[PDB]
Amino acid sequence: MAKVHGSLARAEKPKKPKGRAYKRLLYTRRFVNVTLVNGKRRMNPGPS
Amino acid sequence: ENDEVLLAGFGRKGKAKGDIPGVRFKVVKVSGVSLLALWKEKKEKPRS
Amino acid sequence: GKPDKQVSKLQRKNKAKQLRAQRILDSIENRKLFEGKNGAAKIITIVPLVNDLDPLDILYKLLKCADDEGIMVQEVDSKRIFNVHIKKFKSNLKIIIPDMTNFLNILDCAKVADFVVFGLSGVQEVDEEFGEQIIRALELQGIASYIGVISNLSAVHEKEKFQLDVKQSLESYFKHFFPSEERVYNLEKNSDALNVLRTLCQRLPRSINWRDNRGYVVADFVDFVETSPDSGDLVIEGTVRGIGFNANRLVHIPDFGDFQLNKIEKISTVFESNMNRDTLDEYAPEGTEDWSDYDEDFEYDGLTTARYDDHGFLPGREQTSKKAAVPKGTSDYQAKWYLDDVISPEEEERQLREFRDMEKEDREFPDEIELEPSESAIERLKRYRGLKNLYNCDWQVDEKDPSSPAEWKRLLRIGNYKNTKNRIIKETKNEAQAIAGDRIRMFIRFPKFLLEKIQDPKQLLFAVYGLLLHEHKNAVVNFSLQRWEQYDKPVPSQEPIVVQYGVRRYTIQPLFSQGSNSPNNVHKYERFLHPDTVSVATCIAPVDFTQSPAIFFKPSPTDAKNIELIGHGTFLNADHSRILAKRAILTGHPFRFHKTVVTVRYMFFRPEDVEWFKSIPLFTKSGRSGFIKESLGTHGYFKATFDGKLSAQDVVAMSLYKRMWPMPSLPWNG
RNA sequence: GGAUAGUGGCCUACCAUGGUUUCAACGGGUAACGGGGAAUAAGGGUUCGAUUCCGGAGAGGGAGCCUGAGAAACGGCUACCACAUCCAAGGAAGGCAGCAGGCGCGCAAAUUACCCAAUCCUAAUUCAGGGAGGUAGUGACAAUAAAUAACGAUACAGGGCCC
RNA sequence: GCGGUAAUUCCAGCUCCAAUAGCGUAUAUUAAAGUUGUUGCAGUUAAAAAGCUCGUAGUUGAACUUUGGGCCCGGUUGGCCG
RNA sequence: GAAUUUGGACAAACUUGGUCAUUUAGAGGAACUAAAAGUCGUAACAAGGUUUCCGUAGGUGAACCUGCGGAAGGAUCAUUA
Ligand SMILES: [Mg+2]
Ligand SMILES: [Mg+2]
Ligand SMILES: [Mg+2]
Ligand SMILES: [Mg+2]
Ligand SMILES: [Mg+2]
Ligand SMILES: [Mg+2]
Ligand SMILES: [Mg+2]
Ligand SMILES: [Mg+2]
Ligand SMILES: [Mg+2]
Ligand SMILES: [Mg+2]
Ligand SMILES: [Mg+2]
Ligand SMILES: [Mg+2]
Ligand SMILES: [Mg+2]
Ligand SMILES: [Mg+2]
Ligand SMILES: [Mg+2]
Ligand SMILES: [Mg+2]
Ligand SMILES: [Mg+2]
Ligand SMILES: [Mg+2]
Ligand SMILES: [Mg+2]
Ligand SMILES: [Mg+2]
Repeated sequence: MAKVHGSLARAEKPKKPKGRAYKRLLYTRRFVNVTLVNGKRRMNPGPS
Repeated sequence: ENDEVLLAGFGRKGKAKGDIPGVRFKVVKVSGVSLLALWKEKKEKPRS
Repeated sequence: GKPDKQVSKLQRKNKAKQLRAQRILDSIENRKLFEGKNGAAKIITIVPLVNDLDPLDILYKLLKCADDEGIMVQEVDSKRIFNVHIKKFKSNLKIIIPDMTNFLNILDCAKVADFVVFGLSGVQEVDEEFGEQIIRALELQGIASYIGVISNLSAVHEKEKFQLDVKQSLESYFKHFFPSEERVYNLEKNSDALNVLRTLCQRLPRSINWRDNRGYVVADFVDFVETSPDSGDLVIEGTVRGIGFNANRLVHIPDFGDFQLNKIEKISTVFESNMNRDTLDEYAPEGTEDWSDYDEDFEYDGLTTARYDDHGFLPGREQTSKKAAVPKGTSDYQAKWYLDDVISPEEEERQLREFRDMEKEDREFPDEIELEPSESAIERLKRYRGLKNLYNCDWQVDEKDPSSPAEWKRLLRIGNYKNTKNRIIKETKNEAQAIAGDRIRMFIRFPKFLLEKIQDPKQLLFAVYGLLLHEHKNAVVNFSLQRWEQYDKPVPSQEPIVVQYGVRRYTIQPLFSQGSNSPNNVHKYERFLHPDTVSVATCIAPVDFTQSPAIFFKPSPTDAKNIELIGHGTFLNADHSRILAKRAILTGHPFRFHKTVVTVRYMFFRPEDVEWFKSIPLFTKSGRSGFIKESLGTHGYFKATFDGKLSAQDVVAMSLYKRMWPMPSLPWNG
């Protein structure tokens, strides 16, 4: 909502990397460290 | 009411058996503020 | 019938040229209110949002960039309100600087303006508890054209490279509340100052609905004339803006009240109030004559069962033939079988803790009652009702009750608000003797003893507001009510809460309900304000016919601003038809289970009590319906039938209802 | 014959009775300046082109004319029409569709900034002048490039590679 | 498209996906559209062969008139040799 | 050689009626809407019509019949030559 005047630049859980880095993450989330669940590639599962 | 409202297009087709009609416009802005930003509590509304 | 159309080049060009010539004419007419040579009065109010900031300085900049040292020097000596005519653009400005120690004085200042300038600090970040609230509250009550301007920018680094940073961060802060603008102007530079002055002069100020539809005069000179020893005539020299004033209509003056007019003269004719005078009385004596047919005067003393006869059992008659058997010492049973014939900080803290506790209790357990064994349930709820569907059955508005307020008859019963509003506003527009842009002597009748509080029109703003028809007359009003940001605190529905709508402020003990539309106009009485959604606040207060935005607050002496801003919203309806039923839930545990009949425990403690509530439906928060059968023991256990199969984890409940009445309101001053 | 720098119904007399047309004249529409070109499609197309170069037209709307090689010129003149300014009430001035800037209009568009140093133009002219043009400001029109992290050890944790 | 005590289909959080200093939305337009069809549609029953013939503009229009043989000239690629 | 004047071509513009075309402010009147409310008519009342069509004519009526000419876009059994 209201960030106070102090947006003057000059004078929680872990974050996700941005840009290139993020893609890297995905490349290993899907191809270096493959997770084969129930005979399929499951993305976003809870308890199974 | 009496509020300035910036409108755009909106594609809701009306239906026959229930007498639902097709409005063709959605409010995009009210009083100069974006309907979205209000709805995100991002910006506040000057009320006049 | 009629043939078709084939518009030519010429026809087209002409319709265009006419449309645009008309547009231009109308625009000139609408831009003639500020003919800066004789008939103009552009009110600019200067509002700094930072403690360590001087408004006099902000003005100094704006008028030093007009190259007029005299008009600056002549103001330092002794003034706070100025009549400054700029020759560069030919314009008549009126500058107002508020008492920045009084919050409500700030609001009063801006709420009359055509323009609101905001002072911003390059040094000090705006306060979350004060200046921010200035922004929001101004914004809610109504603002015309606003501007964002700075003065402290030179106080930072001398190199522009760092100043522009501050400027832009301020721009993005200011954009948040006021997206209409994207440029916070810097007075330090001659260009921006010349430009903001330029705008104030030239640019036409937008309209604030409620203030423009009832007229207003900012007073320059206020004199008093003695007529009678105990009362006289306040004379007020000022220019009319808005819709204008009529001699017959009343005039409000903030922190003074509503008064009636005696004479009005123009200096750009003489009009005097005649026989069509609006009178200085709340409850009109014609309101007593309007509510003459009292329809339901039901006697709850003449009841053997709960009032629910519309959907319940039948009037059971119990003719008691009691004869006395004379065996010494004998049960009521033997006797029933012998003569049978057939034919201050501590207080606030403790109380407030208790209110928070009761509110959270009201969230976890809504409207439930806890009956004691000694408590006769019948008596304790004897006045209540027990309707099946709260939005279907036939509650009525015209019912007579000892709990109803004495004044209830004497109230202004507007049939339709939406139409009455329009009709009366058109009346006021047509019957306006004194239009906008007129200089006026206003002769108002006035009780002498209040002359002590009246200040000087140059050090303190003195505004004179118009009222419409019957606006002095009380009525049953419904407000829209929404909580102020960052306000978790509890707010019950009977405590005094000051309300500002229009310019008028009345302390109110408002009944909170949910404005969910009902076919019978009957709404649940919510003891405490809902923490998430828009609610409705109903009470007996004077009418408003322009749907003014309302500010709800509770005066707190400790805070800088001597005001705790509770909530906001709008004057919705002048309606009496809204009835409010206090619900009352009775709770009971389903003891034992048979394949169709459930024995229920701890909801009564006498069998006669169970008799009394037989017809009343039973609902379970598991979402299931049912009814009672008969009383088991001499302890109030009762057998019951239901819709589905219920376990010992469910709660069987009763809903009983009572009429809740709006409460009288008194004006608020100081 | 007259007029024009000159051909020419361009105009004037006098003669003829012609000229265009379903191969679409004439009229009406265009939220139409024309082209170089732009978007998109395998191709063929469809759709844009107010806008950086070329050509034309206009300078609030019409008409008229001085000067001059060249203007039917409007940062020249005259009148009428529409607006509009100063006045001491007699009069006198006015055209931003040039650069900035304001109002209005709208869904919709920037600074009342610095300079002749480039580019080129004008002049009696190497020097003067040029909001033509250039430079910066504003601006998420677009278009290009591409930060927001790279490693290691450790341990826990597992899989795989050969004994 | 899909339901209601128990909802992957609504609301909030958690998670994940896509494109990423950019991404959504509106109007227009091109593609998709062989739904404008010259290239390239369709016309018994799905929209669509004029009731029928005659007839000018228009579009369209059978076959046939130096073929066949002989000689010479010099080019530009490609092979087998260099 | 100035004021002034004769007649021309060029020709803005004005006045007037008449005519279409619009912008308008008003008044005359008529008709449609319901997140309005209730009232009867038939709602809260019961069924009946069911070859279907085409052109045309008429009748009406609250609808629908009906005359003439067309069409199958309508369900060929049996015997025999
Ligand atoms: Mg055009
Ligand atoms: Mg294609
Ligand atoms: Mg072009
Ligand atoms: Mg154009
Ligand atoms: Mg050009
Ligand atoms: Mg020209
Ligand atoms: Mg112009
Ligand atoms: Mg010359
Ligand atoms: Mg000209
Ligand atoms: Mg010019
Ligand atoms: Mg020029
Ligand atoms: Mg310009
Ligand atoms: Mg130079
Ligand atoms: Mg330029
Ligand atoms: Mg861009
Ligand atoms: Mg097709
Ligand atoms: Mg068919
Ligand atoms: Mg067909
Ligand atoms: Mg045929
Ligand atoms: Mg041939």
